[PDB]
Amino acid sequence: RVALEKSVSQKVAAQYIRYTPSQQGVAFNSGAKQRVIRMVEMQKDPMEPPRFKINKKIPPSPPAPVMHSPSRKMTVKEQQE
Amino acid sequence: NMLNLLIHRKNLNYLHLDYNFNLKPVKTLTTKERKKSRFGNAFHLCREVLRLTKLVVDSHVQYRLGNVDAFQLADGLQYIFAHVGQLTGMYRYKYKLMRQIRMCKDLKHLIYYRFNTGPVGKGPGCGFWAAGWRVWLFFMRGITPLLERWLGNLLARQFEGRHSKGVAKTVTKQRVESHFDLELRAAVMHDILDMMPEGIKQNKARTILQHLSEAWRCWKAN
Amino acid sequence: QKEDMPPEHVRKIIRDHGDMTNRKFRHDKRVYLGALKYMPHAVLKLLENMPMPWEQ
Amino acid sequence: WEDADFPILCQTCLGENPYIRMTKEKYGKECKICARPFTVFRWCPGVRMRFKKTEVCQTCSKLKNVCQTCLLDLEYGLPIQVRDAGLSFKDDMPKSDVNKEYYTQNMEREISNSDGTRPVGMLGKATSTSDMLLKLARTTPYYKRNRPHICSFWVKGECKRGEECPYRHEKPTDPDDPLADQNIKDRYYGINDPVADKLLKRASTMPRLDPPEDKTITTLYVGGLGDTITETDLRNHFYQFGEIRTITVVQRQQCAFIQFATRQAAEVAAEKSFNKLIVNGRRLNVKWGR
RNA sequence: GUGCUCGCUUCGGCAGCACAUAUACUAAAAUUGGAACGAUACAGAGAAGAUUAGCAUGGCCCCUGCGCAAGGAUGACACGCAAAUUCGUGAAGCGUU
RNA sequence: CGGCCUCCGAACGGUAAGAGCCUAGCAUGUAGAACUG
Ligand SMILES: O=P(O)(O)O[C@H]1[C@@H](OP(=O)(O)O)[C@@H](OP(=O)(O)O)[C@@H](OP(=O)(O)O)[C@@H](OP(=O)(O)O)[C@H]1OP(=O)(O)O
Ligand SMILES: [Mg+2]
Ligand SMILES: [Mg+2]
Ligand SMILES: [Mg+2]
Repeated sequence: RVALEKSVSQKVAAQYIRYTPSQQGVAFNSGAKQRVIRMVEMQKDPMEPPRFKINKKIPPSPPAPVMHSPSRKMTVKEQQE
Repeated sequence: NMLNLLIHRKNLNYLHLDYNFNLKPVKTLTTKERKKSRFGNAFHLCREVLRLTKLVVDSHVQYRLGNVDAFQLADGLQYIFAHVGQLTGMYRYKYKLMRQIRMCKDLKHLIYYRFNTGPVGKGPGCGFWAAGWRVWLFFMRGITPLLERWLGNLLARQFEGRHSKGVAKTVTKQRVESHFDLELRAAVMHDILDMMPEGIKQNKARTILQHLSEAWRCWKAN
Repeated sequence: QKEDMPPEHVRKIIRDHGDMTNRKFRHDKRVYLGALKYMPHAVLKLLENMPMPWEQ
Repeated sequence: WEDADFPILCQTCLGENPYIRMTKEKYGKECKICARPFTVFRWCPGVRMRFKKTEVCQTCSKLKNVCQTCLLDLEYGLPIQVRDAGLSFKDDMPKSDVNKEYYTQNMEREISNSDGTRPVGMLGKATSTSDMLLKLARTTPYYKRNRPHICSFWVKGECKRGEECPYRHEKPTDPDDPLADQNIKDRYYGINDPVADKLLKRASTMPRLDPPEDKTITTLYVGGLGDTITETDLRNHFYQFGEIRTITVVQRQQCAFIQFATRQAAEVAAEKSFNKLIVNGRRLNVKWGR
């Protein structure tokens, strides 16, 4: 219920982080293996139109294995009936 | 400036929006031009709404330049509001307006009848514009959301593009027979030609459908 | 709070832009266009604040 | 579209200060390659350095593992062509438009099946780290990546803005240097990259141990040992690399000869030791004896 | 920079304490490249004998329109179509002689 | 002493469709730039 509630309201409508480069290399930095950064959200202008042209027009799940039956072929009797 | 940006972004250099908000072709247009340069009721409604506000603003610009008068400014505003019909031309893109047009005419008759009773004669100078002004402010209370949605649509078609992927058009009155057959023959294909198969390679469905078509012609001809 | 500007700020801005044909601005172009969708609201707010014939 | 946490790019492209200023703009732009609209981050790398911006689709960046703003690899900082060819990599990067859209989509689905640690696809299974690429890496930070442009105004004399010029008031490189034409597509696909091509002519100027003629000459001459080199220590050095057929340490030469029983052992050992052999801190030189 | 210290202390500076704290696609620029339904010029209209009304399907084809309506030469293009298949090729296995 | 008074206009639907070439427009304002005994 609440998930669909979210999605229905959706389709009707600075905080901090810690980063470990993994290329850290004590000579690369000033020497801190952890960086602290505040991410902030840039403001959008209300007076501005849709940005980029999404009119464009175009790799699904793995193919299910056919737990099928074996086919047993066609007599000439049936192939004429 | 907004209406010009739109025109010239559409590249219609053979059209010209003048300063009283009339859109005029500058030469004669070939066919491909006449087609690419048609505008819709959203553009024309925004035009004529802006045309009415310009007429009101310029009545005031004259009074402020010293040209007319307080009494003639009032009488002229009352003229504008009783005669929005033949000053602008909004009704061609929303004929429902003639209801506001008839309202403002009725109020004109009421007010003139009560105004010109005694010594005062049937000349121009009656300006009591609160009435017709009210009427067009309610008109705009309503039309403002309509035009916001319509103009959002037009701009978003201008800036993203025209989406034809998932149109989902309805079945209306002209597509009724074609749709009946589209569906009859989809159903025929499903039904027999893959639930009674052992036409194993191809079930010659394109020939069973020819038999269906000939059966219908034979029914019709008896 | 948000404090108000002197009138010449906007008067100058608009006078400068004139009619957007000069190439200097040319990004306003698309924002200018995007503000069209709100133009029937500016007209309604303008006309309901009309100045009432006993005032100059 | 993508909506993510932060950009992955070279610490050189990050900048000098331990505290960073990064602003998030959701769906801000379309990839220069993928054209998929992705959230862009903007960072001020240093005082009077040009502000950096996340410059490619998150999927396009997780694919090839480069600086999502500097275009250089995240491991050594090598351009796609050079890094790949030195890793012995021949990748089938999509260039078609329709196949490119489909490819970046499927690759975003694969990165969705991925867990954010290793570069997705083949880009990881070539992880035999190449010393040519390692030595081709800039071991110190190249913060010149953020030096401002040239101001045509001061380039004709006209920049009366003072030091407030958003461009470096330096004499412009006369365009002819092929280091000026690196379009995003060229630098991304690693095709017709002339900076990396100069890097390749460099790597051809970089000295390796050229092999001698006689297929019986398995004598590797070691130079620069000192008196602190031990015979058994040099044996332990060239030991797992194959069969050392004989040890002859000339103290009056501060040199030696390691005779090998396997030509492959001798060749691969010398090549692995070229200018990199460090025993007791000595800069040991491998050669082929005469 | 404003101010206060029964500040050094005159009316100068200096001191100290209080308050005041980080904008920016840094660019007037410089390149870089598609298009304009414009000429031109060629080119030049579905169904069977002729003249012709259309409504659809399909898909990396679009245009005008608020448009889930309507229109654009029935908007245009769809134009080899393959295929298994009536009998044999050979190939390879599993059993029989 | 009862009265009784509509309608007002615009678009599509007819003057084709193109392939090409030519040349301003229109978009970017970028990324990154050499290494020794
Ligand atoms: O000019 P119009 O739009 O035709 O309106 C006029 C007019 O009003 P305006 O002053 O607003 O123009 C008259 O009123 P006066 O100015 O002459 O006082 C007059 O009405 P009266 O004769 O009752 O004054 C006349 O009516 P008619 O059709 O009899 O000429 C008619 O008003 P309508 O809207 O009724 O036509
Ligand atoms: Mg149609
Ligand atoms: Mg059609
Ligand atoms: Mg027609």
